[PDB]
Parts: sequence; structure tokens; C-alpha cells
Amino acid sequence: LFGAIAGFIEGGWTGMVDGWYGYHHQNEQGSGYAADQKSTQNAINGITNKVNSVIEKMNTQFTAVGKEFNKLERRMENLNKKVDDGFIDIWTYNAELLVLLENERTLDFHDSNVKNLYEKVKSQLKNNAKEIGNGCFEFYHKCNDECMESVKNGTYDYPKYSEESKLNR
Amino acid sequence: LFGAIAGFIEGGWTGMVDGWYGYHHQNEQGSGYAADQKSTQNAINGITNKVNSVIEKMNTQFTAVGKEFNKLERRMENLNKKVDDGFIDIWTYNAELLVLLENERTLDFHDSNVKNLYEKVKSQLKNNAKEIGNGCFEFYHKCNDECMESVKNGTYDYPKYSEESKLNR
Amino acid sequence: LFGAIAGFIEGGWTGMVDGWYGYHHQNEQGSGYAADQKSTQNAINGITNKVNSVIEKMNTQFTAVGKEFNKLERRMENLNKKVDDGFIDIWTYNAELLVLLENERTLDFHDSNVKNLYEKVKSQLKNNAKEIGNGCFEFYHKCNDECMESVKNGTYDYPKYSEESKLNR
Amino acid sequence: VQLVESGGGLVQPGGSLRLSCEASGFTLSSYWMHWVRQDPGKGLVWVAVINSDGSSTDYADFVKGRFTISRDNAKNTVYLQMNSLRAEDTAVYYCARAPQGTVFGVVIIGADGFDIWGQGTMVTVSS
Amino acid sequence: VQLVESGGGLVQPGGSLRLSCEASGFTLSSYWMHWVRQDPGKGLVWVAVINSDGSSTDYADFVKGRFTISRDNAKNTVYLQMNSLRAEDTAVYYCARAPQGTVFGVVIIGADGFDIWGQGTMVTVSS
Amino acid sequence: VQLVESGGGLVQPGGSLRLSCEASGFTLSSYWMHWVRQDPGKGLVWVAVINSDGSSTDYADFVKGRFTISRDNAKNTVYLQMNSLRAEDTAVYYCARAPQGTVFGVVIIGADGFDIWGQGTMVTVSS
Amino acid sequence: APMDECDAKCQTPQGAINSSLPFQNVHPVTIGECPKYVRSAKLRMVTGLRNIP
Amino acid sequence: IQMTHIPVSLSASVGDRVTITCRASQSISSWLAWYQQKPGKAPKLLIYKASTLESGVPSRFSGSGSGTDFTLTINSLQPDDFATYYCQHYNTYSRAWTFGQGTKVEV
Amino acid sequence: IQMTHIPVSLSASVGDRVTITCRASQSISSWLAWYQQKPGKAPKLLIYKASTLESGVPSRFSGSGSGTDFTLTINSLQPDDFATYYCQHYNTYSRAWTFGQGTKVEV
Amino acid sequence: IQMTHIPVSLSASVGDRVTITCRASQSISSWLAWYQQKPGKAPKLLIYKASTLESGVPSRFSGSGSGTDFTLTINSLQPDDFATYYCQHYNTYSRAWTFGQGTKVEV
Amino acid sequence: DTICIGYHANNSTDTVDTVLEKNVTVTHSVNLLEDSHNGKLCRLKGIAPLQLGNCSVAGWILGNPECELLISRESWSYIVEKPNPENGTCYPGHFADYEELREQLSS
Repeated sequence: LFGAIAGFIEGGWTGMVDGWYGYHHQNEQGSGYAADQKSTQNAINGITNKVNSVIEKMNTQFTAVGKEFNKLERRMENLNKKVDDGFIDIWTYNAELLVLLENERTLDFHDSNVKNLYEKVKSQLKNNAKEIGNGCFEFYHKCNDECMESVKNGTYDYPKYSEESKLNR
Repeated sequence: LFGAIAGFIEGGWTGMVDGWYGYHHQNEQGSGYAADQKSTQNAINGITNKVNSVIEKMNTQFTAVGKEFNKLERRMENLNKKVDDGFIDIWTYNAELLVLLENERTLDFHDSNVKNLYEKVKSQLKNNAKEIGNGCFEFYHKCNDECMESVKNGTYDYPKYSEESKLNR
Repeated sequence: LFGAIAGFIEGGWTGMVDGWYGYHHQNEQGSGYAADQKSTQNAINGITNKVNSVIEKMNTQFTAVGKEFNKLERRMENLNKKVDDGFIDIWTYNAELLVLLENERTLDFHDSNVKNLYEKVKSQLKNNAKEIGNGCFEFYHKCNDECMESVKNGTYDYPKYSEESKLNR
Repeated sequence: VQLVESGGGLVQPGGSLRLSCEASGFTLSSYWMHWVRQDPGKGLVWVAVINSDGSSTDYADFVKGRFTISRDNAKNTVYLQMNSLRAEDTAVYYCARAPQGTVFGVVIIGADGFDIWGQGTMVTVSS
Repeated sequence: VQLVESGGGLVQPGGSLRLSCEASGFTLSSYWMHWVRQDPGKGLVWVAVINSDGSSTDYADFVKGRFTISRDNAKNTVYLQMNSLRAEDTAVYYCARAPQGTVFGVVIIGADGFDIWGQGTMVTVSS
Repeated sequence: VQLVESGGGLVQPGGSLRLSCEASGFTLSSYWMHWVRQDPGKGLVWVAVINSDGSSTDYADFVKGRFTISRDNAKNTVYLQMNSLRAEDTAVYYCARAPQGTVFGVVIIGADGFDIWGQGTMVTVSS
Repeated sequence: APMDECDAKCQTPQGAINSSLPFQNVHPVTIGECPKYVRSAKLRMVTGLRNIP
Repeated sequence: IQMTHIPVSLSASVGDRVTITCRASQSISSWLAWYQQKPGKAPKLLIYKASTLESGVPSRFSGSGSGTDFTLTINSLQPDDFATYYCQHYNTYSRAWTFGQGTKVEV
Repeated sequence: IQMTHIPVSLSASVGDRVTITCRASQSISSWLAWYQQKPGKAPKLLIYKASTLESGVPSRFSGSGSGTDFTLTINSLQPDDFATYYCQHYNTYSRAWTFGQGTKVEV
Repeated sequence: IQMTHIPVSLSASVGDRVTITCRASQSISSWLAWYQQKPGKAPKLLIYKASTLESGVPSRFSGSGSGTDFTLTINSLQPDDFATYYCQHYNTYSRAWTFGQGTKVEV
Repeated sequence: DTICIGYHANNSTDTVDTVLEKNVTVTHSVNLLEDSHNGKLCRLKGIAPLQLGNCSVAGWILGNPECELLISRESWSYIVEKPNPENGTCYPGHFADYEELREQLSS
């Protein structure tokens, strides 16, 4: 729905296992996978809340089932079967529709989180980096582990590298 | 879900009272808050329609409650209870869940509007203004109350200021 | 909700008949409409599956209605009528709310598809084209039916026209 | 609940008049107050509106600063003062009450329109 | 409702033939019409398809200009002309009807596949 | 199920000690194992945690590499080895079990907190 | 109603219904594989876009 | 914004359906109210939000519409239902209150 | 696009659950139709959209699957169910109609 | 993250509804666990996720709250419910386990 | 040279209702509600209905002398009875458990 998952990011990363969303950096000191703690924490909070909140609305059954009717009480038996089957049908429909709609909503939620993370990094970097388009930014200035950690932490210092990036651009 | 509310626009404005979404302008003639009538009107229409459309789907109860059974009609009584309580449960679910889901959607709706409004101003200003990122743009040309009102009204004259903005950029 | 339909793309195209979303191109070789087969196919798959999935969650009624009670069985008749009316009310609510919510979701889905198609074309073109803002791109280089078809097919050769587009820009 | 109107009478052209509405049964501070004039035989024309706090008032397109609307919640009254009256402004004037809105002034659920009107004061302009 | 086929027979290689389906029980102006063929003992393969107006027609990969499809809704018939036949084109030809799609040609809800088939016309190519 | 701890005793300052939890009734490989300490009469303080595979461990803020946590799932035992003990680190030590959620280590549905605790071993330091 | 020689799948006192649609508003009383009775007068589900020509 | 009434005047018998249509110069969503006024009296509100019934209004009144075309149906006309009916566009936001010309129902 | 059958032939006794699996060379979503043909006769359509049963087809037939792999199950095999079963990929959009090689159910 | 108790100590009688509040330095969503400890014994877990009763605990315990403020209520106090009650912030992700100071209920 | 991205519009008048809006014109839509019917009683899976005619279930089951045309009929899909049957129990009296017998004969 938001074009991030299965959109301009073709596939997932099997190498990062500490989060749902993360970064993959590559500088002269090596390559690495890191997992965004803030976004994944927010996603876990939201999904846990959603699942639990859905469950609590389904009050636990605290009763019993079963009645007996003699041959002259067929109308009673038909009414009882109608009540039981109707309640079963209503609850089955509720559960199935709830699962379907919530599944679609959760996938959209994850797509939105990935897109928002991409936009955050893009706005942080501004014209110091070039958008390759597969979800990656090629820096116009040399970046060490400190500046990569700054981008991950949200503390990127655009003015510091602005002069060097402008010359290379 | 869209990244505007609580995203790149951190908090709300207490000084704006005439609308949900709006503008905060600051030129040599002073500072001020204004409310986008069109966006807020559209949001009001949407939310009113949502609330009322939901409400009219549950017709008000018109009957009464209460039945009496003797000691030899216990199978009757349980059945009655099994209906009444059962129906209540369903309606409770159908209410609670509804609000939950609807609530989320409403918030997302508002988020979208803010995002959309922001994008509109982008499409109006192009390279005549610089994206600070906190939610606004610093103009590359002098703007008075007339051009600010044009920006709010959607009638921004990009060609008029293009030459002046190009020099300063 | 995403700003494509009734946003920066105001109206529809009656000249396109082979797809929900598509392109309208105008070069020295002429003007024409075309339909994005991939996006429309994905939309058809999604809409078909949603409608069918909603329908099969409701098992077809394979029973009968009708009961009779004598004068001294008023309580049974009231209970039966209450059961029937309550089931009808619950199912009417389910049908109406489902149609409302799914209709809003479907319109949002189509909006998202148009927005994603626009973003795909924008990302392919990059600075080789100018974003007018009404859903259109004005190329900085001469483009024939071959490069039009490349843009529609997704195989746009940006480096080939980069030098020519840079001069005109 | 009722609104009663007073002050309607015969005033010469270029004159002035001061209509007053008193509301018995409810509190004026929780209702927008509207002044609506109806020519004899003709339809209903909306004249003026005053807010719950007297800060925001609005007037029609045919009144060029002639009319001034005021409110007094302590006295439970709403006044409309007309000056420079012309021959066209001869009608039965009604006082209408409108509920406040949950969102800003727009009501989302419940009563919305002019629930309760007055009885009408006949204002006639002639020589 | 049924479809009857005619025109099949023995034709020499490099010949021509005309197959025709007539529909009884329904008006075929609101149905796509398909031509499939089954080799004796082999499986089913699809040859041609014609729309509900005759504007859009499609043909299989092995037929390259050899076959031409046509339809007469007033007469409730669908025709297939084969020219330049070869020994491979020896099979039982079936006429199938497919419901027109709700959106474009895709049916969202309702019947979707080839609901009603023909009886089969045997087309033989030999010397 | 039960957890039985052992190894507590009097140790001089600067000394070393070993604490061991043994499980009875469950597989230790499917739970995170926590070490908490409670000063006599005071509140509960968390000390250390060991994963379900012995790969990821964590320690509190007052443990500057003094304590080492370890696991043996074959024997269903958890070990905590303390060194450089000081006068402050005297308390009743408890072993706790926590469920391991499918998503990373977070539990979305079902039991999440410290379900089963031990009995406590008193570790005392003096001269 | 009079008796015809149909081959229907659902029967209501007002007449028979031959449809695979999931709902109906003809009659609560039904015999056979029948759609679910609802009190609505319009259940239309959109499959396309907003029409802005 | 302008409100137009169709028909300007109409006549019907007791026990007959009747439809009064209000058309808008622009799209006013569901911001419409239906009032009823008898001669020499004050109007009483019948419908707000184009569909909701005021408490005390008989169920024989039904409002329906959205956007630019709206309708008041008085099922089973009664002697106490012969008056002039007004459509009003009310919008507290944007400060827009406008009344229709009105339709007189007779017998 | 190519559609393949597993197994090519499958012999089972009366009253036994049967299962025919059709696999696609690409992802064809739920655009599948199961047909049945007895020797020397026109095919009859059993299932469309990989799950929906044509009117009149006995409930003993079942459809299942999406994407690339699909399955027709005949629980409680009956004597009239000994024929050749075909899986067809139909897509009116994109104009793709393709038949499977076929499966034979014997005694 | 620091977790504080209100009040530190409390006196209440049998059959009296009681309420212990725990406040967090930052927002910790619904990552709270309520434990109970009687003198010279291991704690027993009452509530997890700030609302869910652990299997086997009496229904009188009620957990509520979110964010910063959380509340544990022992409705209809009983003799076995006189102990020290601890609030814990547990987060397996981000690896944060922190215990409150404690709340002692007396008679 | 320009390329534009847009969508599809047609001459449809089909309308749907959404949560945000009412009476939204759409390009394509499906109707999930059945409103029409044949108008006449018809067979169900081949077996013809049993129309008792002027006599009721009591008259049919006791063998009322004035409707013997139902004696031959032995199989049916459903029973059709007039809303106010008149040719029932000719000799006046009470039919014990009449509604129970109707329930038994309904299956």
C-alpha cells in the first residue's frame, strides 16, 4: 500500500536478525547489518497491543452446552439448535473477518514503517547522498563508523560534511 | 501511518483555534496563525458522515425485556438466558471492536490530510523555497501578506518570483 | 487518502478503456493512451480475491423457517420471534458495515496504486524529466515510441539520455 | 422552553429600533442565537448570528453595517439593534436558537438545526 | 441451452474448411466464444477466441494467419475459417461459451469458466 | 515444576562463589533464565540474564565484569560465578524463569513474566 | 403463488430465487440453498475507481 | 450558495405520498435542514442532517439526499401536514445559513 | 505459461479420496478451472476460481490452492467420477487460456 | 528507567478494596508485571502485560494502566493478600528488567 | 515530449456508499443483494411441491372428504398451505398437539 515492502525494496535481508527493520552499511572499515531499535520497538508495542486488545473483546466462555427434549418437544429442540448454530455462525464469521482485515492492516503497518524510516534517512542526508533507488544512499563524502552510527541514531551533522559533499557533487 | 502527525511535524499548535490544519507564517509584517478552511471542512464532512453512518446502522430497540418461568420450565429459562446474554455479548463485541478500528482509521485520516497539505505547498513552491524539515519552507524571495495568502489559497504565482529566487539560490 | 485520485491527478480519462491505470503520451510521432497491464492485473487479482473471500465467509443458508404456537404458548412465540429478529439484525449490521468499510478500503487501494505508478515513473526518469505536477512529466530529451515503451515497460535507459538531458536542463 | 420577542414596532425610514429576545427554560450561554426575518407572504431570510461568547458575530449580505447584535447571558437575553432602516426592511422578525458543536461550532451527533424559534415581532418601516 | 457444430469433414492438406456453432436457449451476444481442439486420444488445446462484439479476437501460437474467427449475434452463430491446413490440424473441434467479465473481461462474481461446450466436429487432413 | 538453587554460603571479601539452579519438570532450553538478588528486608534487584542458547547474556549496572553466567541445557542447570565480591553484594539470590517469545524473545500471546522462581540461596560476605 | 414447472434452488412464499448472491431481501422464510436474509435495500460493493470524467 | 425548491407549489390528497426536492448551487454534503411553517406561526424543525428526525416529529416524515439533490417525503399526508416546507443550508463552519423559497402543499 | 499434472494417471477404488495436483510455471493467482471429460464426450466444468463449484456439480468435489500449486479432491469416489480431469488457466485480461495435459482416474 | 510506588506502605482491613500505583520514569507501554511476596518466600507472579491475570491467581486481582501510570487493585482483601507487592518493567527487546521498591499492605 | 499518468473514467451511474461519503459514483461495482424472484412456486431438485389447496394439514392428514387429490401424492419437497385454510377438520373439535404434528411433518 505504501510501496516499500515488495516495492522499491525488492526483498528482505536474511543477515540481520535483531530487528524487523534495519540498515546495511558498507564503508572502508567493512560491511555490516544493524537493526533499528526504535522502529522495531514501536512495531512490537503496536502489534502486541493489537493482538491483546482483539483477544480481550472475546469474553471467555464460562457456561455449559447440552439439553434434552422428548418426542413431543420437537419445536423446543429446533429452537435450541437454531440458537446454538446461529451463535456459532456469527462467532465464526466474526473471527474470520477479524483475522483477514487485521492481517491486511498489519502488513500495511509494516510497509508504512519501512517507508517512514527511508524518508527519515533521506531527510537527514539531504543532498549529501545520492538515491540509487533500491533503498540505498551512496554518500558524496567519506563516511566512517561514527557518521554511520550518527545516521542510525538520527544525529547526522549535515553542515559538517556539506562542503566536502558539494565539491564531489 | 503517513508520518505527518507525530512524525516530521513533532507537536501541535495551541494558538491555532479556527481549524484542525493550518499555516504559521512569519514575514517582515509580523507572525500569525491561519486555519485551512478547505481541508478542515473536508475533514469535518468526512468525520460527521462516518459517525452518523455508523450510528444509523444500529436501529434503536423498541421492544421490552422480561419473562417468567416456573420450576418445571428451567430448560425454557436457560434457553431465554442463553439468547439474551448471547445477543448482548455479540453487540458488545460489535460496539467495542468497531470503535477501536474506527478510532485508528480516524487518526490515520487526519495524518493523511496534513501530509497532503504539506505536499500541496511543495508542488506550489518548487525551488522557490527550502525545506527545513521541521514542517516548513524558508522562502528564497521576499514574501508579503499577499503572496502568503496566495500560498494558503493555492494561487501561488511561481513564474513571478522565479528569477529572484534563482539568484538567491 | 494517498493524494493521487482527486489530488494532483484531478479527473479521469474516458479515452482509456483497456485498464484502470495507464499512461497518456504525446511525442512527435503522435498522441495516444495505453493501459498498465501489470498494475491493473494486480488490482484485479486483489479485488477479485477480496470480494470472493468476503462472500465465502458466509455459508449459504441450507435450512427452513416457520413455526406455529397456540394461545397458551405466547412465551415460546415471543422467544422465537426475538431469536429470528436478533439474527436478522446482526446479519444486517454485518453486511452493511462490511460494505461500507470495504468500499472505503477499495478506493484507498486504487489511490495507492496510482500513486505508486507515478512514483515508479518518477524514480526511473530522475532529473531527465520535469515534474509539471498534474501527473505529467516533460522530457528534457527527444523521446520516440521506443523510449516511451521503455518507460511503460520499466526498462528506461537513464545513462543513455543523461548527457543530452543535462545540456537542455 | 420558549423565546419571547419584544421591541417590534413602526419606525420611520432612516430610523432605529432595538429588538430583544428573552429565553425562559434554558441557558442562553450554550446556544448560538440567530435573527431571521420573513417578509409578509414571502419566504424566510436569515439576518444575523451571534456566538455563545459574543466574540464572533456574522451578518447577511443585505445589511451594510446597519445592524448590531449583542448578547447578555446573565439577563438571558439577546438584542438586535437596527439603524438607518430602509423601506425594504419591513418584516416579521424571529429569534432562533441553535446548538453548539462538538467539533469547533459544527455538531457531530445530536440536535443541529434551529430547534426552537420565537413568536415573531412585526417591524414596519413607513411614513 | 446447447451449442451445435457443423462443417467438419475430411479436407486435403493445404485446404480450407468452415466450422459453425449455433446456440439454442440463450443469446450469444453476451458471451465470449472459444474454439478448442482435442486430438484423438490426446489432450485439449485452445485455438481461438472472439469477443461479444467481434472487435477483439485472439488466436493460438501454432495458428499464424491460417485461421479467421467471426460471429453473427443476430443469427446466433460463430464461424471459424481454416485455410492452409496441415496434417497436424486433425482433431475434434469444440465450441465453448465463456461468460462476459463484470469488469473489463474479468468476472468478479458469478460463472467464469467455459460453462457450455459443443458436441465436437471432426476435422481430418489426409491424402 | 520446581527450581532448586544451591551454592550459597559465607565467602570473604574479594573471594569467589558459584550458584547453581536445577530444573525439575520442564526443559530449560525453552526459557530465559534470570538471576535476581534481594537484600534481607529490602527490595528485589535484578542481576543477570542468560538466553535459551547461552549466546546472549546481560548483567546489571553494579556488576563490572565480576559475575559470569552460564548454562547447561543437557543437565538442566544454570550457573552464576561471582568473583571480586564486596560487602555490598550480600543477599538472598533467586533464580527465575521467563518464557521465550516467537518474535525475537518477546511474547505476544501467553505467559510473559517470571512465571517460576526458586527458593533462594543466602550469600553472605564478612571477615 | 401459482405452480410452474421450474427447477429452482430456493423458494420463498412470494416466489423462487435463482441466484448465487450472498444476501436477499425478499422474505425471511426460505427453503433450499438460499441467500441470507437482510433488511437492507442496497448492498453494492465497489470494484472500481471514483468516476471523475 | 442557492437553494431551489421543486415544485414551487403542489397539491395532494390526505393519505397520499408527496416529494419535495431541494437543489443546491454547489455541493453542501449533508448540511440540510427541513422546516415546516403553518400560516401566521413560527417554523418547527422537521429534519436535520438531511436524514435525522427531530424528537417529536412523526415517523411519516422521511428525509433523504446528499451533495446537491435532497428530498422530503411525507408518507400518508394528514390534515396537520398542510403547510409551507423550507429547506435550509446550515454550516456553522464557514458561516453559511441559507433558506429556500418554500413549497406550499394544499388540498 | 505451462500447467502440469501430478500424477499423470491415478487409479483408485470406489469410495476413496482422490487428489489431483496441477502446478503452474508462474503465479496465476486463483485463475484455475477444473473440467471433467469422459471418453468421447464434451468436457463439463467442475470448478472455477480454484474453489467455487459450478451449479449442479456434486458436493463431493473440492478445490484448493492459489499461486503456483492447486488441487482437486474427490472425496467418496463414485462410479460416475472415472474420467479425465483437466486444469485450465483462464485469464480474460491478458488473454491467456491454457489447458493441462490431463489426469486419468481408473479402477 | 526508574519505577516508583505509591504509597510505600499501606494499612487496610479485610474486605476492603485497595489500590497500589506504580509510576515509570518514561513510557513503557504495557510492559508491567505485578508480583506478590510474603515474608521469607519467593515471589509469585500475579499480573503480566499490566492487565492479564496469571493462570491460578484469584479473580479479585485487577491490573490496569498504560504508559507511565499503572494500578493494581486487590478487591475484597482477604487474609492471604497481606504481603509486599512489586511492579516490574520487563522488556526482552532492549533488555530492560527493573523492579520497584515495594508496597507492603498491613492490617 | 510528455508522458502523463492517469486513471480510467467511463459513463457509469453506479453508486456506492462509503464511511466518508454518500452516493459515490464508481466505474465498476457488484450487487450483493438479490431483490427479484420468479413469482411462482417451482420444483426443488426435481421433486414437486405438495399444494394442499383449500384444505389444511389436519384435513390432509385426517383425509377430509372434500380433498382427495392429495391421497395419490407421496413425495414432495415442501408443503404449501393457504394462509387461512377453510377445508380442515369438518367435524368440530380439538386437534391435540396440532403444531407439534406440523413440526413432525415439516421434516
